[PDB]
Amino acid sequence: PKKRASNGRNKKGRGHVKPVRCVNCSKSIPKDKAIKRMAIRNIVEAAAVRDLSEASVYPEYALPKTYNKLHYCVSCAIHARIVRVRSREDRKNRAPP
Amino acid sequence: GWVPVTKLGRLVKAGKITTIEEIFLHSLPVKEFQIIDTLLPGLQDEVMNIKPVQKQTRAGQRTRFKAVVVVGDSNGHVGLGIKTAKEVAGAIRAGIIIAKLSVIPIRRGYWGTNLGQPHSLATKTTGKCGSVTVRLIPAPRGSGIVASPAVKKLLQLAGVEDVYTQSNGKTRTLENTLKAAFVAIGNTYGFLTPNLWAEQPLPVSPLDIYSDEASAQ
Amino acid sequence: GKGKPRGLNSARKLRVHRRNNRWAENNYKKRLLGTAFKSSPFGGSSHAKGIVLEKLGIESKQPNSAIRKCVRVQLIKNGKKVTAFVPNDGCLNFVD
Amino acid sequence: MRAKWRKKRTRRLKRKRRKVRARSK
Amino acid sequence: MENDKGQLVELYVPRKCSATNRIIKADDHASVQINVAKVDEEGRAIPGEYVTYALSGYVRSRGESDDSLNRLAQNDGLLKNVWSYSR
Amino acid sequence: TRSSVLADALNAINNAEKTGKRQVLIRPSSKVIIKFLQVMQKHGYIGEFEYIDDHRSGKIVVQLNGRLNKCGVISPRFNVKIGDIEKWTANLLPARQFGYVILTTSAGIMDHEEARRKHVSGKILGFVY
Amino acid sequence: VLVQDLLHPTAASEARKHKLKTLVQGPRSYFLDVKCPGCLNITTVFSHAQTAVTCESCSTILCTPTGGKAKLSEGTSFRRK
Amino acid sequence: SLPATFDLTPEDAQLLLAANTHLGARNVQVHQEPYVFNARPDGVHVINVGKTWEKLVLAARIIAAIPNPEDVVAISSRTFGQRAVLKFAAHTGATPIAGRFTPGSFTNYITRSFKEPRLVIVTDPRSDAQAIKEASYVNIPVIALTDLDSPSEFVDVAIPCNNRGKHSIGLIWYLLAREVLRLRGALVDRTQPWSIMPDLYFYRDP
Amino acid sequence: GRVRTKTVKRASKALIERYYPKLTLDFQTNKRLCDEIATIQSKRLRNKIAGYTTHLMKRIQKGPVRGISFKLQEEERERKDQYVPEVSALDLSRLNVDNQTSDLVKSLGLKLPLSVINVSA
RNA sequence: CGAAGAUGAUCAGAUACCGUCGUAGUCUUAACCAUAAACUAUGCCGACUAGGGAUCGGGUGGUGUUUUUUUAAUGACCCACUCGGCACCUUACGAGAAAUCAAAGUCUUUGGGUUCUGGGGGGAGUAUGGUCGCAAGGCUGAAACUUAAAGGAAUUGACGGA
Ligand SMILES: [Mg+2]
Ligand SMILES: [Mg+2]
Ligand SMILES: [Mg+2]
Ligand SMILES: [Mg+2]
Ligand SMILES: [Mg+2]
Ligand SMILES: [Mg+2]
Ligand SMILES: [Mg+2]
Ligand SMILES: [Mg+2]
Ligand SMILES: [Mg+2]
Ligand SMILES: [Mg+2]
Ligand SMILES: [Mg+2]
Ligand SMILES: [Mg+2]
Ligand SMILES: [Mg+2]
Ligand SMILES: [Mg+2]
Ligand SMILES: [Zn+2]
Repeated sequence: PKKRASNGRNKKGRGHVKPVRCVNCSKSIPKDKAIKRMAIRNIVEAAAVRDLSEASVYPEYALPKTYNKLHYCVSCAIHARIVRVRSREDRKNRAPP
Repeated sequence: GWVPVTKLGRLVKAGKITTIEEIFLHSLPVKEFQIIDTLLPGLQDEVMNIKPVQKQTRAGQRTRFKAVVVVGDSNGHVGLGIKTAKEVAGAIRAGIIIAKLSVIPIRRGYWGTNLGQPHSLATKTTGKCGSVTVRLIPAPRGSGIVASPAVKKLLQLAGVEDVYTQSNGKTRTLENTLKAAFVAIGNTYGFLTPNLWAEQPLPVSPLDIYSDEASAQ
Repeated sequence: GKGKPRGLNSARKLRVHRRNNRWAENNYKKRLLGTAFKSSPFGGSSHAKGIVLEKLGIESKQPNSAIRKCVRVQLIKNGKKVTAFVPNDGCLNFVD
Repeated sequence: MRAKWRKKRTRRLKRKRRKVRARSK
Repeated sequence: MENDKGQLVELYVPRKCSATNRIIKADDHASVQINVAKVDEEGRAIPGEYVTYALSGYVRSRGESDDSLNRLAQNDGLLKNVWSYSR
Repeated sequence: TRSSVLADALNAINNAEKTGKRQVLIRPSSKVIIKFLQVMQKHGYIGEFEYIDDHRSGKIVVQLNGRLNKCGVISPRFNVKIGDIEKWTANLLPARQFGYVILTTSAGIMDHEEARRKHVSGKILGFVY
Repeated sequence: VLVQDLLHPTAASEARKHKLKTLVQGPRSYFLDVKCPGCLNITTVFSHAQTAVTCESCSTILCTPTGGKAKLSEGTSFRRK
Repeated sequence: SLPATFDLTPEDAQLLLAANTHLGARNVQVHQEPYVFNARPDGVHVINVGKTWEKLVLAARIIAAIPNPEDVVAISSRTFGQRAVLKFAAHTGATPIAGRFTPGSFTNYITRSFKEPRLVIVTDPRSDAQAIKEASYVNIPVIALTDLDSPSEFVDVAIPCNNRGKHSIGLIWYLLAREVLRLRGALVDRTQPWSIMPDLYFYRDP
Repeated sequence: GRVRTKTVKRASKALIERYYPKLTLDFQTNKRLCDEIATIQSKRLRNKIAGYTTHLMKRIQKGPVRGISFKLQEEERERKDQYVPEVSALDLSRLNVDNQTSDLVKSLGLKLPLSVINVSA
């Protein structure tokens, strides 16, 4: 039977979206389905902020950032514990948490 | 006597209500079967069906017995009760209790000419439970109850003499068939015929009238 | 509006549609194609006489374990060969 | 069989059936 | 209903809903009957005397019973300026 | 598109009589609708109704009291002999004592009891009970 | 609301409707006596006027057509009907 | 019906307008639109307090028609009305239920908290939704205190009031208790005020 | 792990529900009077019941205990709950009424002190 | 990048998954094919029935913000409507076998108009005939024979390299 009403994706008025490729296993998956996360990371790490500050010309420089939009297939997001299979009533919830 | 809870019960065992049509008219919930046992003493019970329902377990099947009981007198009242229990005698006894609590009136009528003592129903009525649909059609005199034997016993215990029955869906589902027929004979006062168009002065409830013969203090 | 046409002049469409859909039943198909007179070794008949060719022992379907004691028979009116069960205890001793 | 490969095996059988008839025709 | 020889045979005319005129039947346990006290001179409540309405479980479940009771009470004079016909 | 306006009228009447409203607005108000509503009104199933005269086809507002169970259209308008009125009354009416099968007849739009008294017959329009 | 008066609704509830969804349908547009500041002669101009309407004195535009009501040319004086 | 002394007084107007019972919600449902009077800017609608007072007097007429008063149950699960239901309980007959309702109190006769009322007054139809839903089983009419966004299902007498304010809830319960006492011999005159103050129906911190 | 079962707890609640003007904050006399006012079948069970009763009494000393409802608690509630503010609130400090609020006042036609102050929106 | 194919691993085997290459293909011109879980597994047209909020396009009204600087265009934004759209949320008046559904409602109280499809599971989308296509194939399409279930939804349990 029909598990979901927005079947597994987000397509109301297209027919066809476009495919993206998953960033972990290269699977083709439509962009509205895919699973989309943002990776906003600091350029180094948490520990070496003091090391990179103590090794710095230009004191208090910027600590630049990496911004990567990651696209997952359903299998790879489940296996990497990004989405984590929910109960039947609690899979209707659509909030970020 | 039980010297009960339930204000309506404290009216009924005190004798302030001596007629089940007062409860029917004021739509009072009957939560004690002794009210029905006093206001309708000549009520006959009949066991339609005892069947086993089963639950799968870690090791074994737990079986319980579902009893379907029709209670009623042939003067316009039946109830229907479905009870599941570990033993069939307990299922039948508590089914008698629940069927007594579910007693409703039926509007009997004429197929049509109003020469006395109504034999039939007043209206085509329908009832649905599950996939089963039961339709009762008024029938002329001496037609009998033209129905399958479970529905025939329910209408005989309701005091219909003269009815046609159509059915649809799986009528071998006996509890759904009897529940659809019970809904159908509950709809008989549900229908508003033109002889009930006259607007009546809305009588005061016995719980408001004998309010101190209720409310034990 | 329930799929079928309702109008007063739509009896042609209603009857042609019923004639087309009537073919999906087993009995109407079998009666109208004349299956009993082309197939069906008892060629429309209720009974048929035949000559015993052989006594067979058919092993019954599972979960039943028995030998069923049938005969192979060539039909006299038709020439078709059929297999016929010999019903009762014994009675294959009675055939020949 | 998956019904796709049942259909595919049917196509392989159909080509052989219409080649063995074009043999005689 | 009545037979030919007089003899009203009903067993029992059901109450009808004061907002909708549907029959209020026995299994309908969401229906209510609201008694309003009749008020004499100098604002007592007259124990025994009511303006009675009956509302069915249909309108009470639909949420229309409050506006229905507003209209019924304003028609019988209990309320003065709560209900407007032109909504 | 629209093909019967009596169907829309009676459907709107039924859908508000189910929900317990006391007034329907009916568009677009033919005189067949008016003469159906007049039979319903003289048998008591509906109250006052009022024809709003816009200059196109009219609207109606109908007062619904509480009394109507179902009003329907029998589409198509079948030809009804005078002997097979009783089949339509047995099939559409819930009891033999009340309910009306509305026929359109050259004698007029009328219920089946009136048509039986006048010994006329015609095409069937609908029913009311 | 389960009881309402469909024959006489409020003027607010009929101004709050579409021009076709009123009890009797009719236009919400109007006409304008428009006087350009050159002469005193007055041109009647539609509300939704679809056309660069010219006067005789101010013979360029009185109104500018838009997707709804026309835009009058910023110096013209308008009176309704 | 009501002769002359049941109309709104300037003293009661000062009470309601001071305690802000006229300040409704920002979203109005269709069944509480008639109690709206000319929505104030910055969102908040204004409740018709004359209509509030008229429904309150009608509700008190319903309360002073049940013969025994101890089966006129007052409900408040919200902490603002919990003082006020006990005060209404003390002043009228009025069996109170403050705090938890315990489902199975109108059905389920073998509970200790089993009551058979004839009328149930609730403070919020959102928070006291269980008591309303269970009064829907045993034929009990509901007087509710309602805002413009409170639900109206199985609510028979909506008294419109600002449910978001403790002064509004306590004052509405106060006027209800006062008028039920005016419609008996406890509060023998319609005009001289009640020496039991409005302010002991108001929930207190800390 | 010293969590006490419902046979101890229910017995202690049913002892404080009716013998409050009795048993006090001392285990030794509580242990002694459990022998009279109850039939506890063993000394260890009596000691657990008496100690939990004493633990509950030391809690009724400082505030009340939910689920404990005896008839010396009700007057202790009612005397505290009879309080009314002496400032006599819902009076007039000097009645701030907004614009549509004053239109409501005028449409009623009642005498109200006013201060029409517009709503910043 | 990669049906096929080489090639390296794995494995009992591995003619697979993994790795390295790699022809057809992927792109395009000129033609063919005409099928997809071509799905919203939900024909099209019409009317009615219950509440809300968001959003997209158009329009209407604020003597509303953004140019607060003397009686401060427009665009952009805000508020309130309105029509049209993609949808969503709540409820169940209703419907359903249920899952669910504002349509899958207004159905035994069965008729608004109309087209197409289905009649237990297989055999079988097979055989044959015709027709289209260069072909692959498409469209139309049985029967003999066989079978007592196949299936749908939900429940409890048990199991899972969840
Ligand atoms: Mg699945
Ligand atoms: Mg697609
Ligand atoms: Mg026709
Ligand atoms: Mg090679
Ligand atoms: Mg296809
Ligand atoms: Mg799909
Ligand atoms: Mg398809
Ligand atoms: Mg189409
Ligand atoms: Mg604008
Ligand atoms: Mg139905
Ligand atoms: Mg069949
Ligand atoms: Mg088949
Ligand atoms: Mg072929
Ligand atoms: Mg399944
Ligand atoms: Zn000019």
